[PDB]
Amino acid sequence: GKIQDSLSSTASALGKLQDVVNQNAQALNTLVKQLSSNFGAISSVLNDILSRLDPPEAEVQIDRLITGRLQSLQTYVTQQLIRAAEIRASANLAAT
Amino acid sequence: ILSRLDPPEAEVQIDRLITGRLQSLQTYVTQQLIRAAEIRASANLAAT
Amino acid sequence: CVNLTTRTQLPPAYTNSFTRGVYYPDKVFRSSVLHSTQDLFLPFFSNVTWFHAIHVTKRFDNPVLPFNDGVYFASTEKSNIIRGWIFGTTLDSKTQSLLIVNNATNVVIKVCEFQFCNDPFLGVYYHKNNKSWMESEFRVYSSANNCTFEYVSQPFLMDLEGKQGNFKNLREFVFKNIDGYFKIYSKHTPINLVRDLPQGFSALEPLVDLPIGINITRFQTLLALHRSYLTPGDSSSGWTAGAAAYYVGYLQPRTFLLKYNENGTITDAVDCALDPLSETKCTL
Amino acid sequence: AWNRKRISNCVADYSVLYNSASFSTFKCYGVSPTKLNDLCFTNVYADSFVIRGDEVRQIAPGQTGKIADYNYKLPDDFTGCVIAWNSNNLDSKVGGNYNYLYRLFRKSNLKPFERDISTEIYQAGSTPCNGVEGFNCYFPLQSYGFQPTNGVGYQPYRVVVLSFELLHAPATVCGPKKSTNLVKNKCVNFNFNGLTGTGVLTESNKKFLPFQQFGRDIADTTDAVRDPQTLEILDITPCS
Amino acid sequence: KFNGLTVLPPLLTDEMIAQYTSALLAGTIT
Ligand SMILES: *[C@@H]1O[C@H](CO)[C@@H](O)[C@H](O)[C@H]1NC(C)=O
Ligand SMILES: *[C@@H]1O[C@H](CO)[C@@H](O)[C@H](O)[C@H]1NC(C)=O
Ligand SMILES: *[C@@H]1O[C@H](CO)[C@@H](O)[C@H](O)[C@H]1NC(C)=O
Repeated sequence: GKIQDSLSSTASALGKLQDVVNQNAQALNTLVKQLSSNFGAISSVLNDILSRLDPPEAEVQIDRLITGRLQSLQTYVTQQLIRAAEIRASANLAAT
Repeated sequence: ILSRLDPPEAEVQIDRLITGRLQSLQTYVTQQLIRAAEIRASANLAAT
Repeated sequence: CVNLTTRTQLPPAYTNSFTRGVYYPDKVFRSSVLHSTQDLFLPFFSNVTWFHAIHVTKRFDNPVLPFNDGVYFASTEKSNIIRGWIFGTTLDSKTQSLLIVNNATNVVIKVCEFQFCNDPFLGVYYHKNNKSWMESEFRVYSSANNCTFEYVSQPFLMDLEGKQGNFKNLREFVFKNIDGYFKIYSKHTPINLVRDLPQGFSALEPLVDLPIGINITRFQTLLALHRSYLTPGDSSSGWTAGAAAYYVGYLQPRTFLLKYNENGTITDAVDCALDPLSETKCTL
Repeated sequence: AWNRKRISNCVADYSVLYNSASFSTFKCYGVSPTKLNDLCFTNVYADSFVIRGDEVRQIAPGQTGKIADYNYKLPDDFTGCVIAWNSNNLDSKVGGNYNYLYRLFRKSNLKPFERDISTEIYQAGSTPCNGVEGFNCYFPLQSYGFQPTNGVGYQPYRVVVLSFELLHAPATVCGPKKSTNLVKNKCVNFNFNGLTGTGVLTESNKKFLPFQQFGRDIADTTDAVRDPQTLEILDITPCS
Repeated sequence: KFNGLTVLPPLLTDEMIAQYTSALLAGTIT
């Protein structure tokens, strides 16, 4: 009975679990936002850059974006793997 | 580098150093996490 | 130029204006999202220099005030006594300058090299033959040389009452100069019976944008002289202006976290820079 | 004291400028010259002045010249196109022309997109001139040498700088395109006043206040737009 | 489909997970 009361009265029980939920959500959100960042480019939106730049110039700016965007993706995947491995351990422990 | 160079043409060298240094941090930051994860398992094994 | 006599000299009254004149930073609409924009704002709980344009004895003052980025003007009027504004650098009729009238038609504006008098004003008289308030001396300026910009705003209406009373209404404006563009923001608040700026949150809505290159160091305000039969009957002493009140607060670059409602009205905002607490919110 | 004009609320075709090709130099930064029409922009500005051919290189982003660092300096983030072309015949007079002036000396570097209207003689260190203008004290003005006899290399060039900023407000500086009737509930490509995005278009419940022209979500991506001609508000979503 | 990032559905639904958990609990008591 007490446990039912404890669970309804606070979010602290799911804090250990919830921290994982929130932390994953925050990581995804940052990366998504990354899209907005220029990364040294003339403009953040990819289409806008292509529309106003001739192919050779557009080539360079595209490359810049990709390098900036490639790095962003790499961080996410690298970040995700570490978290995935951490979650995997819990599941084994979780499964245990 | 800043004293020697103006901002206008400054950026090409200022931009790069920044890119290179960012790399150092990411490697170090990524390295720390892997190391931290190893320690955490050890801590949890040690706690067990 | 014509002058005015018997003025009272006193130290400026001070009040604290808190969380007032937050103006939609730009054109975007957002719903239920918290956004941080690094756009000039009146600092919260910023010091505000109150002013008086009320005879209640022989008191009448409307002198030049220094102008920075934060030219926030918040007049409070009842019978509509404060009307216009003056902008410029030196008001020499040699440097390009700004100037307005608040007529029943429009907030009429010009950019023109106007030669202003030492004591400009708007004049209204109470005639016995017909009960209406007419302009008596519109000698605000001598002429104009070059005007690269002329302009008329949207139509609206004004009450123009000749009575005495508490200031039922409220008017706020934020004059700003950025990247070769002159801008203005406004709100009418029907606040009741508060001497100080009302506690609460209201957001100014941009009214007009003008592209101008004029550089203006300082600004002035326009008063409506309430000329009557009891007055001596001249431009130097014949006036019974009565009550008027306006407050000026400067604007400095600050970061505001602005809460956006579902509709998009900015219901609430917290200043991150103003307090140690506040700074945490921006990071958070 | 360069002349600046603000052009807005109208439709300009850049093909004639690009198309005419009567100008010696048409350098373009951040904008494809051929692709100019398709793109749409707000707050376009025009720069007017005449400098010699040798200094034409100096008037560019991140470059150094007496006039560039002392009279008119382009910003690093400039996204504008500057057009140059000789008018030797116009600048050749029997009497000679010398109403065109450039500053020699100034205490500090002129700021980007700013003009110094102050008239004064530059002063260096001690022995202040106070209008004396002898040795080591110099008057602000300096004239030119444009003459018909004078060589082409240093002959006058007429230089105009075109500068524009895009995606801030609804833009009326839009190009040539004949509009088309709006299409709804069907995945199709769309462009609104120089803004390009592709998604399903549907009548939007969201009510927009008069000043606003765009809507956004939590991720700061386009969520809603108003067709300028129609006055309606609509929601954009990825088709699939 | 929000902006090129897709959250795939879980292989096991929440309801299905509850049955497994319920089964283990049911098994333990009986
Ligand atoms: C405002 O000015 C008054 C002058 O009496 C002073 O007492 C007060 O400390 C000032 N406050 C701020 C925030 O400047
Ligand atoms: C603006 O006017 C002030 C008057 O004090 C002057 O000092 C300053 O140089 C002017 N600045 C510009 C950009 O016109
Ligand atoms: C906001 O939208 C709601 C919808 O229920 C409406 O009731 C309310 O009047 C609106 N307020 C404003 C200021 O738009």
